[PDB]
Amino acid sequence: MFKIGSVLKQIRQELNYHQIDLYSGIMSKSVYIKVEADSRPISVEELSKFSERLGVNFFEILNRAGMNTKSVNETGKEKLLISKIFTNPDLFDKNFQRIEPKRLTSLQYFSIYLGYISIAHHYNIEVPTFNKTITSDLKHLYDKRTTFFGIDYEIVSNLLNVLPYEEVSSIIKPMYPIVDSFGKDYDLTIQTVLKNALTISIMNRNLKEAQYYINQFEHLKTIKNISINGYYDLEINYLKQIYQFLTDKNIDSYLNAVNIINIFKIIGKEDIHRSLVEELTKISAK
Amino acid sequence: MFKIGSVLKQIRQELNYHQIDLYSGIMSKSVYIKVEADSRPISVEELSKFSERLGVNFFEILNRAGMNTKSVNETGKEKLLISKIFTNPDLFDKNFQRIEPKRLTSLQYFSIYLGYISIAHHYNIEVPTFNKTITSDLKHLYDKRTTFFGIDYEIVSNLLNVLPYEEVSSIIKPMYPIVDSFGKDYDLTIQTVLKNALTISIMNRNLKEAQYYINQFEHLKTIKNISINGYYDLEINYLKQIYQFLTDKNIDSYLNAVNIINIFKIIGKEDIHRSLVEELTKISAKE
Amino acid sequence: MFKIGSVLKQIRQELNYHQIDLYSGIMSKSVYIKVEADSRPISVEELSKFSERLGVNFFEILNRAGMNTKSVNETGKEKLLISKIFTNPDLFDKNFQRIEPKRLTSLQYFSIYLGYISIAHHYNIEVPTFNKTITSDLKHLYDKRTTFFGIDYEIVSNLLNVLPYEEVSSIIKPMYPIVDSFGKDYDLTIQTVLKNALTISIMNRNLKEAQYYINQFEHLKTIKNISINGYYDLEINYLKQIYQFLTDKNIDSYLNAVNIINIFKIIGKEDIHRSLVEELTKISAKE
Amino acid sequence: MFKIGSVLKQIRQELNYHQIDLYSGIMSKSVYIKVEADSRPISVEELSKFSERLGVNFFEILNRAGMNTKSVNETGKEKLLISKIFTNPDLFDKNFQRIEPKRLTSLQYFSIYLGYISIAHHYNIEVPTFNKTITSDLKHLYDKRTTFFGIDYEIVSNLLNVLPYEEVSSIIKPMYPIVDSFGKDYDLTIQTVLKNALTISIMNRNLKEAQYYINQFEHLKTIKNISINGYYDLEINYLKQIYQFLTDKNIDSYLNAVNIINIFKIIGKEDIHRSLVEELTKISAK
Amino acid sequence: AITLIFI
Repeated sequence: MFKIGSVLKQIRQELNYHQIDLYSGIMSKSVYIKVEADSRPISVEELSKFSERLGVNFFEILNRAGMNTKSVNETGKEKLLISKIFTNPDLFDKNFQRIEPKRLTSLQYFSIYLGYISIAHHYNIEVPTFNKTITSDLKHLYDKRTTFFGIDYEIVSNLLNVLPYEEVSSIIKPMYPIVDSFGKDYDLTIQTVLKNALTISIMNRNLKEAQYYINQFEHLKTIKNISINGYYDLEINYLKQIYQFLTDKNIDSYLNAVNIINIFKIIGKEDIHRSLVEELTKISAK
Repeated sequence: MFKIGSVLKQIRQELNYHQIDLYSGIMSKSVYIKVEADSRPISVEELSKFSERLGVNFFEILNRAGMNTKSVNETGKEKLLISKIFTNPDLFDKNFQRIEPKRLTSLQYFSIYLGYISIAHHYNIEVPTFNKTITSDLKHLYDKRTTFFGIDYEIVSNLLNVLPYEEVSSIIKPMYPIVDSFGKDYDLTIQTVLKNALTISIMNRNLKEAQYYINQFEHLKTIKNISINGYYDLEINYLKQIYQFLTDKNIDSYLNAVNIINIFKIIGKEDIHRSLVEELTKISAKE
Repeated sequence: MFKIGSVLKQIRQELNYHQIDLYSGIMSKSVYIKVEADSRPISVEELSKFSERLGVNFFEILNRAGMNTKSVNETGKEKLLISKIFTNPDLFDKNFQRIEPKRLTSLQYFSIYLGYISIAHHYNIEVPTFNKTITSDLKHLYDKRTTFFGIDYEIVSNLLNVLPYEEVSSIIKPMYPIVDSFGKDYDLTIQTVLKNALTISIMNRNLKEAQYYINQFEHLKTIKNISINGYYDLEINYLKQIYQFLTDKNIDSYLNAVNIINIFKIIGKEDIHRSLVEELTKISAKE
Repeated sequence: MFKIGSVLKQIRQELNYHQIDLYSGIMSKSVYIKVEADSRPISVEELSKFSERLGVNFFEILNRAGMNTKSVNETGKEKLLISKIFTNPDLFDKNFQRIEPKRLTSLQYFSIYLGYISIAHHYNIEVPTFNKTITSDLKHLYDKRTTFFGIDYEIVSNLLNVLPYEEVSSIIKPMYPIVDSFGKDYDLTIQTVLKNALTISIMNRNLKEAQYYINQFEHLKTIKNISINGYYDLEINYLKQIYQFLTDKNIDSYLNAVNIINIFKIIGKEDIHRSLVEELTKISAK
Repeated sequence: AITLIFI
């Protein structure tokens, strides 16, 4: 699949190392030659070692080999495809009939499925199938779950997007608090759920929930090797501000919240800016 | 080394999948059993496939297996050790004598080396060896380089920390502009260099350089799959603000810059806050 | 949870009693109606009284309500599950990873844990975790104990099954002699420990211990309301016989022991029969 | 009545658990304190839960509280009293006049009644009342029955003891086969009836009946969670042996039967031993 | 034997 061997040779050569420097103590010269020739599958352990030898990041090497873009597999394509269909509705139908059937194939597929459902709901397309099953689908998917992976938090984020909060909450509660970090991607999705959930809580005035998510997020900051997302930190902090304004009625809070909203405009995050503005306008009403 | 097999079995079971679901079409039942038993080294390609099967992120699985903490190898330990020695100077000596000798062993080691040098410079410890060699070291390390990896940007960030800008600039210029993203870690170090380099440019008033780094950073935002660091975006944007104040003299800029500095205090990034404050205080005078 | 109310109504009706006969002097007609409607939790004391009224055994009523099968709670399921995994090894792993972590949750869980450990040992599955902890586990579980319940004797029976006698003996000694009976289930487990312990003592020729367990068992027979288990009485008596043959060398003993072994085959307890036969074969040698 | 609370506290403390461990999620600290103080009646459901918490058997706890001995109620005393009167005939009269009148009060009382009748029959005491009523009593008690409880099998066992088999058989037949187990006590009485009924069948040479009871007993062994009584298994198996000797005339059977009888003597069940011996002596004649 | 049971 991926040309890891050639990336190795590439880096090996840029840094002026000899084959010997890489295989010495790990494999025969002949074999390593196969590895660089990409004619021999390399083991995660071996790659790990060559990585230390080269002095270049292991993950970086994988990325350079082709683990980046989602095109690495079907599921990846399907996902890229979504955003395409988002802007080209007409596409929907065609695909949705291939996806929908397999929505319970893997957590990855279910997420994609919810992706389509998100498009329809935006353009008001008919999705009778969805309404007649999610409750069953979620039951099947999470009834006997005990440990959650990134994809689960990803699912819940999309879930919160095409269903009433009340229908999703039950599924969230057992997914927090987080106790460990399992990589940037993992850290990212766990934060997204909080950000979306808190946003919904504020919009619907459920201050007890809002309170909860704020704490959950704050707790994340206490975790070893956790990568908090700056933009999320800003947005969630603006929500915290509004929360405090809705409770303590503190004028200062309203001011801070407004400052944050401003900052987004200042650093150029226009999309986020418009969102929070329409979000604040709304909050001073419905 | 890493118990990837057991992580696979763990996830496989949490999701209620049968061995057959994982090995079917990839390997014999017997062999896969060895894999989960962690008695058979698994190939990157195989792991990639089981990953798709399980529906769980490949990188996430590796992390769960133990690729996280740097303890995965020597170089990792050495790096963790640094921060330790930072707060416990007395440690220095002992280690520095083991490290220093191998500073040119790998890009990773050189970075660690520069780590020690950073500690000494902070506590004013003697490092005659350093001053008598970096110029030679850097020449050897980058004279005939053409492509750069994360570790290189990491090195340059630390380099900018223990040497005069003039001595480092020559090495930076050819490392930009960035054209591709090679992971979160890569994106991160390339931004750090800009942040530190821009900060130094502003402090020393080299507005032409400052200008340059600002553009480099802005260009990053145009790259597919690049993960810009929010906190860096804020800090760099505050520097851009100061830059504009130093040139256009625009009052509004000074105001914005101050707003950003305030925001860090608001969201709790106290360390960063104090930094920018002392950094602004200073800027209204000299560095 | 359990439909005790309906069982009450069921029995009440089979015996042709009117609601009045049950609630009279215990609760309002309305309330009792809730009770039979299973819409009001009934108190142990109340149930005890209705029991006397109906003339039907209290425990029998509870059983009829659903207190029988272990499915009444988690721990129950886990236990049933064991025997399943015993015959379907492949299952093991999956579960063992959920159980093992909580083995010290309650005496009930520890027993189940030892259940798994028993399966592995039978099919030679790896259990590094076990060998690296039982000593600690037992220390934690019994170091400061003073009174024992059935589950404790159950634990010790399984303990004797997956550990060397020497490691278990220290825990047994303070659990005897028994002075009281606390139900069929309790009587049963206290006997099982003796049976297993005596068997091990004979196999390993520790006649002093063998002697001890025989007395312990004999003492049980002197206890008020104790329910000695016939099959156990036979098996333990055969062990006593062997014991006497190993000491007094008395030919008559060997003969009796053989008669008992025969009886098991006669009444159909085939499993037990095969066990004692292979056990006697062995005894005329070593193991 | 029963100090269940204190047993809870006792076990709770032996195992070093804090009140919190028991009431948490079930009741207020204050309330639970009342429970352990035995000043608040505890519900079967609550007790069941505390039981799981403590890790100690529910039934065992009840027993430790005082559900053991029959002294828990009137009926219990009356029953204990019997064995007393058995050895002290003179007692009879006094009691029998209090019992006899209420023999149809509850299944429990009828059993006790039959208890007295058993004593009289042993010491040849006058019981005109009995002979003039059992037929009516049994008719009233079982004419429209459809489901049977332990106490019913207990009654039939005693019934078979003070009446001709022919008068009891009609009542037995509809009480078998057993399909479920309802506890040790239940399992026990259902086996006792078979044991007694088979014994009577053999003594009276009714081999068709004997055959029937043997099958009924064998069927019990096929029932989930049934607790077969070893001593009963031995005795019933000796009867099966005799049965086969009476039919097939097989010498081997007679031998086995004798081996079983021997075993009882060996393991010390002297009473049973003497019984079977006199029972075998008899069988080789009447 | 013909047992008498009282429970």
